[PDB]
Amino acid sequence: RSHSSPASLQ
Amino acid sequence: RSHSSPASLQ
Amino acid sequence: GAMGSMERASLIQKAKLAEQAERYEDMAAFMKGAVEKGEELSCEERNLLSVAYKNVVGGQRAAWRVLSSIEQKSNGPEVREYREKVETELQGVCDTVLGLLDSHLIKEAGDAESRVFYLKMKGDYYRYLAEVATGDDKKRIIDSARSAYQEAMDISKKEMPPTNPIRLGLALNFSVFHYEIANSPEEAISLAKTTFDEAMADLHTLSEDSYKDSTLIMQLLRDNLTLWT
Amino acid sequence: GAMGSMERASLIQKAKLAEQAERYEDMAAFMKGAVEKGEELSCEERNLLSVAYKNVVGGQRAAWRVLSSIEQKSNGPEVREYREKVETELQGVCDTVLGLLDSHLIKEAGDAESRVFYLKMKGDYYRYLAEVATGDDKKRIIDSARSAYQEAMDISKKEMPPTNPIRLGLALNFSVFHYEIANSPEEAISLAKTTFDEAMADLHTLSEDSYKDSTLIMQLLRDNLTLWT
Ligand SMILES: Nc1ccc(Oc2ncc(Cl)cc2Cl)cc1
Ligand SMILES: Nc1ccc(Oc2ncc(Cl)cc2Cl)cc1
Ligand SMILES: [Ca+2]
Ligand SMILES: [Ca+2]
Ligand SMILES: [Cl-]
Ligand SMILES: [Cl-]
Ligand SMILES: [Cl-]
Ligand SMILES: [Cl-]
Ligand SMILES: [Mg+2]
Ligand SMILES: [Mg+2]
Ligand SMILES: [Mg+2]
Ligand SMILES: [Mg+2]
Repeated sequence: RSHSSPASLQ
Repeated sequence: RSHSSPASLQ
Repeated sequence: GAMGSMERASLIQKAKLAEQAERYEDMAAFMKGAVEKGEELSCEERNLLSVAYKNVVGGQRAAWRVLSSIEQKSNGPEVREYREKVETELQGVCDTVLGLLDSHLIKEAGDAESRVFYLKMKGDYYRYLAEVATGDDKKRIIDSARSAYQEAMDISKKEMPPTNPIRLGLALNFSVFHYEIANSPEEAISLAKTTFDEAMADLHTLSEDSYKDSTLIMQLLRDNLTLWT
Repeated sequence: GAMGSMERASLIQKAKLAEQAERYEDMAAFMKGAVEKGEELSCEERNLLSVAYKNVVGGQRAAWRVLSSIEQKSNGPEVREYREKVETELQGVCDTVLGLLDSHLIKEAGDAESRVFYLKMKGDYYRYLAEVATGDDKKRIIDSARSAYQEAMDISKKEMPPTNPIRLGLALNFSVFHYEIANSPEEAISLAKTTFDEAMADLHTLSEDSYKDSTLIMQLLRDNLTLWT
């Protein structure tokens, strides 16, 4: 499966 | 901490 | 709801404790309570909301995938029933998040960082719904995800630098949508490549700490491009 | 309860699916439903019951330890409140397991393997209650754990070989009780050492597969003896 974004973004 | 038993026992 | 009697600050504090304890269902309930106080969320609080629900739905998605694989291999009612039970709980969590975004996080979000973050979340939770959708509304769920991601992309390109981690995480997730949901691998590859290259050309403007934040997401774009090509 | 309308065999099947999906709360609810059908549990089913609840309470214990450590370092009401919330849910799970054992698993268990397994479980869940107990009933909780473990030990020594994995896991857990709960490290060490040595002397009677089962538990006894000495 593809990687998606982490939940926490700055 | 000490090791305790696994849940499944035969 | 059940959090209506707890102070906003106490809910935020307990969300952070729940995170430390890896109690993500509690964390999500605390952050839902905080949202329902009606005030806008700060950047840190938006991240807590996302961490909480992403971990909850992540466990549900992983379980759904296990059960769906068992069901497909089997093809009594029990496997289907239990896959349906997990699926329905997953859909309930997604509907809860989408409801918070619609009432009223998105409409009050005027700054690019908040509005893009929430529209990206809207796309993400429609994407999680799309992963399990099979009925006459699968097309509409997919379109809802696409529409949210597109609005977020349009704002992010006008208002944020190409290295902004929210912009990067949005582009990453929209590329995953294209590859995994929308049967559009070429669009996924093109988006990931342009996103990566434009971020790389803007890294020189960043402090050491911002550089780390941006390159972490760029690495995920690169990993996907390696997987997809 | 809510599982009253589901077939016993369907509950067992879904417990196994929940295990594969790492949905241990579901697994425990299915196995509680199976117990409440009123029939005795087979060996495999007793193990499913234990796996389910051990994983549920294990997450609660880990979270409680995180929160208790934060609380002790802090020494507003929020840390105490949230530690109390997790503690109360943990106690509820232990009370649920103890209730299943009392109504009516233990009283119907006549064979050594079932009776020892359930009395060991009774000791374990009182031990988990003891880990969080601080009030006027801490002594009584500790005594309840000790009494259950002792009855299980007496039966196991009369009815099972020293390599039996249930007997070994019981002795291991009673040794942990002595070390961690009862302020009796010498008793813990003595029990672990005699258990290990008597099992080692009986390994020659075992098939390859039984040897593996027994030596796995013996390794835990050895690990604890290394930690404790
Ligand atoms: N036009 C194009 C060329 C090469 C591509 O492959 C990659 N491009 C960038 C990275 Cl960082 C990694 C890979 Cl695999 C993708 C698209
Ligand atoms: N009387 C005694 C002697 C030595 C002991 O230490 C160990 N004994 C057995 C094992 Cl397997 C491991 C250790 Cl550390 C414990 C008790
Ligand atoms: Ca092509
Ligand atoms: Ca001594
Ligand atoms: Cl079900
Ligand atoms: Cl939208
Ligand atoms: Cl609380
Ligand atoms: Cl007893
Ligand atoms: Mg207030
Ligand atoms: Mg069946
Ligand atoms: Mg029946
Ligand atoms: Mg406070």
